[PDB]
Amino acid sequence: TYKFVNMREPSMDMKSVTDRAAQTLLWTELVRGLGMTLSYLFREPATINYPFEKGPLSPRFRGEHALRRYPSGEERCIACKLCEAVCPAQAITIEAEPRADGSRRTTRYDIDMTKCIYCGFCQEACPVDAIVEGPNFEFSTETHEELLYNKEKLLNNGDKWEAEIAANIQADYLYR
Amino acid sequence: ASATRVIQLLRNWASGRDLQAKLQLRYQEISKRTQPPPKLPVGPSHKLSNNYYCT
Amino acid sequence: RGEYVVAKLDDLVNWARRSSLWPMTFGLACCAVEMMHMAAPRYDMDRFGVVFRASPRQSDVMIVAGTLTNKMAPALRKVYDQMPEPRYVVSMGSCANGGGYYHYSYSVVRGCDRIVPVDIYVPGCPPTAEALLYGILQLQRKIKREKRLRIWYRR
Amino acid sequence: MFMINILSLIIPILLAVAFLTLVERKVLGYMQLRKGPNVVGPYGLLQPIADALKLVTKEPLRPGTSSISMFIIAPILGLSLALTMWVPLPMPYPLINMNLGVLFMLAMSSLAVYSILWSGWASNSKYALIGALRAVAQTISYEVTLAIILLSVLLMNGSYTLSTLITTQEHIWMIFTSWPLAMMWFISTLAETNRAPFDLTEGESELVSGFNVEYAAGPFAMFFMAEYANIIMMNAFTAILFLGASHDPHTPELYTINFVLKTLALTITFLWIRASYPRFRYDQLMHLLWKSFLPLTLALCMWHISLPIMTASIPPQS
Amino acid sequence: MWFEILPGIAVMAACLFIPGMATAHIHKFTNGGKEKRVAHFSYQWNLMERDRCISGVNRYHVTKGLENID
Amino acid sequence: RKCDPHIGLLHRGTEKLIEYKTYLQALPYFDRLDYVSMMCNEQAYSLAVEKLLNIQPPPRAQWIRVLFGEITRLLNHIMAVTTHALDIGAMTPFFWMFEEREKMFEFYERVSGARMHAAYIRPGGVHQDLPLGLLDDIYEFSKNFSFRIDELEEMLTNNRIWRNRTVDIGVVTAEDALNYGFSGVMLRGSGIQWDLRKTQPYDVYDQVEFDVPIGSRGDCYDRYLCRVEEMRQSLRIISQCLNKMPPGEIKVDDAKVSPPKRAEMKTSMESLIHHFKLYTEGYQVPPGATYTAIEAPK
Amino acid sequence: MELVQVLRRGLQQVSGHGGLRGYLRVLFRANDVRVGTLVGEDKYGNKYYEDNKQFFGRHRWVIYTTEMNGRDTFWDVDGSMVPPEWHRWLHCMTDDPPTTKPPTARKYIWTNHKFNVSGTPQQYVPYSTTRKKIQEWVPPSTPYK
Ligand SMILES: COC1=C(OC)C(=O)C(C/C=C(\C)CC/C=C(\C)CC/C=C(\C)CC/C=C(\C)CC/C=C(/C)CC/C=C(/C)CC/C=C(\C)CC/C=C(\C)CC/C=C(\C)CCC=C(C)C)=C(C)C1=O
Ligand code: SF4
Ligand code: SF4
Ligand code: SF4
Repeated sequence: TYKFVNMREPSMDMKSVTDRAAQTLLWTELVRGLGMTLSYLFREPATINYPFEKGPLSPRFRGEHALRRYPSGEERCIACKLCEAVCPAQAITIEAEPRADGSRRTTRYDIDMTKCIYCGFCQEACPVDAIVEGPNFEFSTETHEELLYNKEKLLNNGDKWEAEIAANIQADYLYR
Repeated sequence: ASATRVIQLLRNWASGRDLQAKLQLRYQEISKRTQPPPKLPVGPSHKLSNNYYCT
Repeated sequence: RGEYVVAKLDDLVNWARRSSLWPMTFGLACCAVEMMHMAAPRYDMDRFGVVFRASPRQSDVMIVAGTLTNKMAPALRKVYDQMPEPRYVVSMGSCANGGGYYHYSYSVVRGCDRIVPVDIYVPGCPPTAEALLYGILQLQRKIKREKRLRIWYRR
Repeated sequence: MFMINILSLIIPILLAVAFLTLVERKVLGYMQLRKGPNVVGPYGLLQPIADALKLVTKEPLRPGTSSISMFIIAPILGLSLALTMWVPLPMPYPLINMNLGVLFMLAMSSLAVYSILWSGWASNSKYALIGALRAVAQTISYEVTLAIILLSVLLMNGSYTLSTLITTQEHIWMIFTSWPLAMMWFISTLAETNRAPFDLTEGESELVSGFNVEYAAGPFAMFFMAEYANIIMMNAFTAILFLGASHDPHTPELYTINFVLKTLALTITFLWIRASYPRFRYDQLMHLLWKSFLPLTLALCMWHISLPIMTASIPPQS
Repeated sequence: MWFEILPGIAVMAACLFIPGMATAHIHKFTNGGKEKRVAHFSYQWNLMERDRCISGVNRYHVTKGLENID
Repeated sequence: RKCDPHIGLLHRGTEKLIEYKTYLQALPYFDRLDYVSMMCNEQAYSLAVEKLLNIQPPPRAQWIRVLFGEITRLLNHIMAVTTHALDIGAMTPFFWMFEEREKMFEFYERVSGARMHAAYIRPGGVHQDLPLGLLDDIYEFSKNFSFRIDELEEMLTNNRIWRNRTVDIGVVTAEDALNYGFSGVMLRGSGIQWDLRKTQPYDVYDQVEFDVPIGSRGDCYDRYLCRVEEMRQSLRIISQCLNKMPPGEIKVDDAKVSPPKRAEMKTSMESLIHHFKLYTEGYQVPPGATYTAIEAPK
Repeated sequence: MELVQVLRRGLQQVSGHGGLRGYLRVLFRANDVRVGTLVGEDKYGNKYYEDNKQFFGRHRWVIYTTEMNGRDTFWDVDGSMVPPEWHRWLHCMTDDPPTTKPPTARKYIWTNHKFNVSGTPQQYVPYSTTRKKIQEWVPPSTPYK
């Protein structure tokens, strides 16, 4: 099924041609164009009052990366390196070393925000829900080096946004 | 972020259509941002027998 | 006292600069689309005093939005040179920040900072238009904290 | 206090030009479902002052290939003529009651193109020279019809003095007598002011910034001054010509209010059409006039030449 | 929701108001209240010059009627 | 007289970096290829990889794919027409329809988590199921989108200025268009009756009913009218997809080409092993080569 | 008729915001004069209003606190001044405000939501979080030779 978008021949009756000449001389579709914009000025604007008003999001939103931890206090990360092995941009660097207690934890877990693509592949690959993409997105920095995240900075993000991230995962883990 | 009746007639006449019926601003018809938990189904291979991967 | 007078002059000049930041139409890649969406009615750059303007001669802030490649870097550096001072560079997106997805490619500059002095680093791939608006407001506060005439008074 | 009058015809005009930018960025933005400038103080009432401050403290670079002398004399020419052409307007009582006000304003409007001309040529750019030539063609084409339409309309006035128009439209608006020409006249006012949909001298989409491309900071703000003062003055002239208003000799404030309201409405229609159309393509805006505006306006010129004679309605010259 | 637009015109209206009144008032102040006499032709200028001569104080607006003559 | 385009001013080595990344790792590259139509690129790549793997996504995944592909067609056509008008000079429709574009970005982020680069459509189906209460919002938006399309038409279709800068401006001959490698609108806009959604249907495009807007003259105006009519037909397809959503899963029920559910991974041996290997090594694609193409909105 | 009511509720705008002084306070600070039910308030002072009548996007909003963490925020504010618990409710990611549904509490969660620490001397400086790899010979001290 196809339709001819522009295959309309105009009628050549005296009334039709008089109307076409009137539209040409007395600009008619031009007045319609004016009227449409008049109708929308009288309409309500769509602008929101940022930063006092924020655009809507979803619990699945991908933002600032963060390392979570168990309710006991121990970090969830076990240095299985799935996130490092699955990152499309190779933005994660992990070095592991058996801790004094014996549990295997990262001696270095750096995520480079200037190289990250915010795909969320790491948070899917993680088998313990250790690394997540937090809800934060207003974390712009004045210098480049501040975007090269360390293990300590990611742990601070996890401890800061934990209230939001726990609820976000709680409202989405069933879909996964 | 509702227009008076006098204004609505001006908007409608300037456009030639009932704008109040179909607006581009979502007021309350949207789905509630908090939703009940879902129960996702299983695929056609979640069987406990006759489920050999060779087939 | 002279310090108070130069202080007030600083506040006036900084307020003008921050309240009429005129950006440049230098969208490069997908990061430009969000650069358009904050110009879209929802976020609307215009209410914050920021109005898009080409012809670098009459613009202040450059939002490098998109991947900066080797073939384009001379053009970007030259165009940054055309901007009369004061000038600011906002880097949108991971590609313009440090390389992004194609950080290991053969024809991509590994960060816009290597070509121009970037003033605000906006992260994202692409950054949400809210995040870019936040970066612009951060630049606005940066201009607010300038101390030009104070330093001149303590030359 | 003649100096007082001269200053009272300059500073208020400059302030009105400044707020024209704000009302444009608000009316346009509300056409496009946006809100326009809203942050600086209440309702953006400080944006004109803010960007006014920026443009006169931002560095005014001079290109290495420029011609210094004309590059500087062009903004002065533009602003000086834009401000000067406000003096013969018969706002209740014109400041300069000239016997040939219409011809004078035509002369200064024709001179105002030379600012664009010299600014474009002296800047030494491909885009600037392109915009200068587009300005050449546009203003010549539209100036022919400007002159003819002015003659046709003023044939019922009896002379070229601006004040007598008020006497001419004592009982009826002149637009009810020459509504066809008025349409054409309005279009000409859109094009001579180099505004939409004929703003091809700038051509932001295709010429980056046209003849302002190498103009930065103060000189750019000054060319913008000239452009917007010309916009308001053209709308004022159109209001004076066609949409006359009652004038009580004892209370000129009534005529001031009515005239100002009509100029405001005409300017608002200018921003209205600016935000409701695509942009013309060079030759079209020429082929629009030399093939559709010029013959119609010639015919209307003959019609208005004959009309007082056939009806014994020749207006007095004094 | 365009009432926020309205202040922009309002102050601007005041701007466009300021000259139209001021000139008029100036024309009334500098010419003794009455309208500024306009000389579009030589006859009007001759009348104005004779007014300046008769006034004795060299201002044309100062007018003398029946009291001046015997 | 001559117009030499010097492309390469944005040449990222995409086709070189793709080799160094696995098939799952190469998925976000296609989202970053065409930044106005995004799920269509992922759909093309997923169809290619599925065809190589000799697997098929579940019917619900196919229906979600076609629904979001039509949404992406709406996005791309909105961009094309609005920025086209902006380049010609009409700027208001750009904002007017970019409000709707933000509305669809809301759907993109609500489903995938990102406004622009969803990385949603993947070889084997889709990443995760639609959030509860999303079909209602899509229906609410598509109910009113017709008014915005009509407003754009009233703004541009009959204007004597637009109808003069686009009528008979850039005419291309039918055989010249075919020989020049043109595809999509530039075929449909010049009488050539061709559309991959109908001629070589993929996914479940053989179920939805729609009309292809064949052009007449081949100029700019005809192509613009074709694009608007494609917007309307895609709206029809969105309505059909919303009304015909089938029950089922979201990915092929094969843990060797699609990662197992997070619940199964944390409980069972085979799910954990397959998740580990898929997210570390990936699914080995059988040797061979294929060329799979789709009617992208371009 | 609706003209009179429209002129009237513009006075409820000034009445709701604590009179004229608060009216200009909110007008000059938050650039809006619209009123709304006080959904809640956080420990840092930000006030959190909601009005379901507004279209989706402006149904909820914040008036930021005047002071947070030793910084005057009367005139300069940003989107990072939102505590994590309320960032969910503000961004329409849930319909449950922290007042009604409070987020689960844990020891490691912070008690003072620091804003964007860029610029201030409390910035973040990247550094290697791992120890050395190759050790040195540390030559002996006895001259011996
Ligand atoms: C297909 O893929 C594509 C990409 O893919 C990667 C791309 O990247 C890109 C490229 C990307 C882009 C182009 C980015 C997107 C851009 C946009 C969508 C554009 C958006 C634009 C806007 C939102 C803004 C539009 C502007 C509007 C509506 C209006 C502008 C008008 C104005 C007037 C602005 C204000 C300016 C000025 C100069 C006015 C201010 C000046 C004054 C007030 C001066 C006042 C002075 C005084 C008062 C002086 C007074 C003096 C006195 C009294 C006395 C003086 C005397 C003395 C002696 C001193 C594209 C296009 C693309 O398609
Ligand atoms: S979400 Fe960021 S850190 Fe995780 S895999 Fe993607 S780019 Fe890497
Ligand atoms: S995938 Fe999770 S557990 Fe494994 S190394 Fe990464 S953060 Fe740690
Ligand atoms: S940072 Fe991401 S969105 Fe921005 S240009 Fe690079 S790949 Fe595209």
